[PDB]
Amino acid sequence: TIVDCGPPDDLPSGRVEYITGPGVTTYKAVIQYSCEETFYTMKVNDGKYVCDADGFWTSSKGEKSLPVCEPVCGLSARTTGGR
Amino acid sequence: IYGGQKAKPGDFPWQVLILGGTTAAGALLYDNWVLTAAHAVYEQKHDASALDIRMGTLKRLSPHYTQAWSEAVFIHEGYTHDAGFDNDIALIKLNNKVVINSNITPICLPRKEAESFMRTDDIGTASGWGLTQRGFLARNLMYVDIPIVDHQKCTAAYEKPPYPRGSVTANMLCAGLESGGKDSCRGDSGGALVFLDSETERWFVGGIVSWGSMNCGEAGQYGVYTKVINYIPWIENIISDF
Amino acid sequence: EVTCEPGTTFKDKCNTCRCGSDGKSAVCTKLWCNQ
Repeated sequence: TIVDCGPPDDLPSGRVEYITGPGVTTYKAVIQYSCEETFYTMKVNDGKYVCDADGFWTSSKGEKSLPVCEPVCGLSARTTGGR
Repeated sequence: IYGGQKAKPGDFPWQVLILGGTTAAGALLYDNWVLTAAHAVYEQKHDASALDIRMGTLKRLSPHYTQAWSEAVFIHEGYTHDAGFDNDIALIKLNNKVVINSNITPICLPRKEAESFMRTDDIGTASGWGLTQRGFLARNLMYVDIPIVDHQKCTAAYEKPPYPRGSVTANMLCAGLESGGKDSCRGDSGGALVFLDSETERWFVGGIVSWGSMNCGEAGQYGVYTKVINYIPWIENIISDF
Repeated sequence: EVTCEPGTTFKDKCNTCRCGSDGKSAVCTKLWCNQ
């Protein structure tokens, strides 16, 4: 009866939440992707995706691809500043 | 490493062991690439076996490591195996992304103004499992803090007879003390010489362990490292073109 | 601990070296040759 984008795929090193309602995958529904905190940052977009008229989950910039969770580089346990 | 001390967990989470016919090293970038020396991965082009890349451990002979494998190896086109040490840099594409943890985390690439943290006498850190003054490979990951040497001092040292002249280029940096002692040695090849960006409090790679005197830690020579900031477009174009 | 031809690039087992002007020294790469 209406356009259905289906359950969205998972985000490696991340997570996905249904915003419009639980398991709601149909036209104009909204999901939110996020990356694991601290150790990763999300790169391409803000992770809000909408079930588009064309039947694809689509980012706020019109991308069909997942966000990418990029590891934060250069973290070390070494003490610095002479401590 | 000569003149160093044991790494603690999480100190050098980029450090990887590359084990084959040789013992050598690299540094993790992102989650699916390893930066190393060209000389360290040259001989393996025609091998059946992928590179055996080991992450996440301090012990060289740890049975407990995170296994990775090469998928592709990119040696800089300007590397000439039979004619000197220029352009000693290579990128390895891993077959899968590694999951990051406290013991496995990539090193940052040098930013545009990284040279501000790599001035003459600024301290960099070499890490590795290479030759120590016990006379064996290190059982434990070692590190040493060493200063960047003035490029013309380094060039002059490697012009003093009997060293072979014309070995040190603009694509190299030198680190160590004039007196010798502290150094990177056989087995340390490919490791990252790292520096702290004190504005971000994040570590970046300034050098790759490359070459030096046959006798490590000798007075009158310095470890020589590939100068990574000169390769940023090459690195970027490889990790894009992929 | 080495004998070689002045100026040339040569292999010392698994390492690459450039020979010194005395033929009794070299500068080399930093691989550990397991053999």
